[PDB]
Amino acid sequence: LCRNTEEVEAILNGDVETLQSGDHGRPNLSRLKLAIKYEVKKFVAHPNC
Amino acid sequence: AYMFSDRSTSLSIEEERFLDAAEYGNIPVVRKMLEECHSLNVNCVDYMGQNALQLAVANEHLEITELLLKKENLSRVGDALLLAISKGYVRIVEAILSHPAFAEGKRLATQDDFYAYDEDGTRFSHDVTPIILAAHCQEYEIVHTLLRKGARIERPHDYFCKCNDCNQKQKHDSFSHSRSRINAYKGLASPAYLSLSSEDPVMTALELSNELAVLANIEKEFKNDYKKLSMQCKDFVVGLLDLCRNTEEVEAILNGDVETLQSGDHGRPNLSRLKLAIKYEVKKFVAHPNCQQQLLSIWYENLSGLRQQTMAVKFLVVLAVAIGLPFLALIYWFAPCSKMG
Amino acid sequence: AYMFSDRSTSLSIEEERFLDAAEYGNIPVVRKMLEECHSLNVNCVDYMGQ
Amino acid sequence: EIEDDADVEWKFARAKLWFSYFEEGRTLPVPFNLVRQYQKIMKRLIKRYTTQAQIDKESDEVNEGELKEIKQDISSLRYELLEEKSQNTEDLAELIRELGEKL
Amino acid sequence: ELKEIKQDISSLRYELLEEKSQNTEDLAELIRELGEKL
Amino acid sequence: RQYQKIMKRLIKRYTTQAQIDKESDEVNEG
Repeated sequence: LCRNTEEVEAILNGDVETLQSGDHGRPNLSRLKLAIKYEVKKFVAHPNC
Repeated sequence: AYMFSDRSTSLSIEEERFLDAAEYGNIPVVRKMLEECHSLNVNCVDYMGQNALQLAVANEHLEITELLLKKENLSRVGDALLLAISKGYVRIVEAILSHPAFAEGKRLATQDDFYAYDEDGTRFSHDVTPIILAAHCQEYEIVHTLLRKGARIERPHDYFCKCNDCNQKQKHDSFSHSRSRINAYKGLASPAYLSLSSEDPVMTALELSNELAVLANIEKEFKNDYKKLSMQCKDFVVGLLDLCRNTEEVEAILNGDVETLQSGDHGRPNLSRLKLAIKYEVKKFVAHPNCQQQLLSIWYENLSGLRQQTMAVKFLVVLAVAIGLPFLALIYWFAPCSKMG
Repeated sequence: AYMFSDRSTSLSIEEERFLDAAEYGNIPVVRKMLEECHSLNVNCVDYMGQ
Repeated sequence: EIEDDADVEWKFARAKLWFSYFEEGRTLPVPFNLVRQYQKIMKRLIKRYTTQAQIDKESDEVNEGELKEIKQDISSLRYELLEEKSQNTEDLAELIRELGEKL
Repeated sequence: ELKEIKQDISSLRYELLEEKSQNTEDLAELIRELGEKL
Repeated sequence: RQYQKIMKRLIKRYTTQAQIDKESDEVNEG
């Protein structure tokens, strides 16, 4: 139940103002690594991800 | 020590009493506090973010809704309209459409915070108009009422649009734009809108099924939704063919306007629409028995004796054509339009 | 700009009131308009043909 | 595959085979070829479709929001009836006692 | 069937409200007509 | 900031959708 880009980036990524932006213009992938580590497969196989 | 806290305050007793009366159907208390109480805010809000009109609409209270709708300072009227459309309450929708904000059909189709249901946000997506939500919810009477006031679903542009309105929408947000396109197509691909919006729904649903079928291949993401919309566009035409009783109704569904179409080479009908249904792969429209009997009568075509025979009979005739093939060949060459030609 | 339009007209107020009373179970309004109203057509028809 | 789709596929293939022969182009085997009312009917059918669709949605199961709507109907009816009986009793009572102090 | 139950409740509501209204008014006119006698 | 506002909005959407989903459940005899 996400409608914008900021809501998708607030669910998939954490607080983007208080996180490191990354090596390039790509976002901060720290939470999706945790979701792959914890094997939350429908969170990663969802089209918004 | 955290809580959601959607109001971040506490209510008065004359506000909690009014909200309970509006929620649970206490009509005389609501009438008395609207007629004989002046230090009350009609827009007082619940623990969750709902004012009294939203509790009255969400609980099917028509009398409290018609009693609140004469205050001329109510908030969340568009949200109450959307909630009553989504829930299916036809009388509450007809009461809210008499408010002096939907006077000329002004806000029924196609920023101003009119449809917000809280301090931040709308109940559905921001593109969802009343007519799109009424077509999503399969509400035939509400769709007919909104079409009667001049509200239509605007057809979205092509996927490779490069206009001055496609570019800034796709540059502002590339997720809301695709969701808006799929919401407009989900509104257009409904039987409540297909049956009441156009004058020939069979041709419209066939072209819409083809358009959603090619859009499922163009957009590799969100493909299982375009396939579903195309499948229900095909199901509309199949269900429209099933409820046919005469020969003229079957010939008006399978063939087009037979008075304005070419009759064909022979006494057979005009097969232009069934070719299109085979091209668009509408398989249950062609496998339906009402189509099968017409295609069988065209297929046999002055051999009604060989129709009811057995398969042992239809092997000897194949061997007979195998023996006498130059005979039928030269009588087809030398003398057409005969008893055997 | 097309609509189904199963009646192709508009009703009066004394016909829409009678049809709503007949649909939603308003027995005394129906009884009063059958006993004390003579300019009404009992066969007045809805938006859909009923 | 479903049971009704195994037959729909064969009937579609047989109908494509049929439309491969409806055209008047070939006419010979392979060694020898070298030498108003409609608007009225559609209005009737659209009305049949809408009535059948309302029947089909009436044949759908009952969920618990509709029973809650019935419950709210009963509760608002209860409030209306109790207040009507109360106001009838009291507004009759004051005028009957006002004519009861006259004697 | 639940819609049939709902229509039962609505027609019962109309009958009861009209019965209470006609009882109150048709008692009231005769009691005031005997109230102008004093 | 903005993240708390977005999370509050999404939690309210989730609770309204969850109440819709439990309203779409079948009726039992209690």
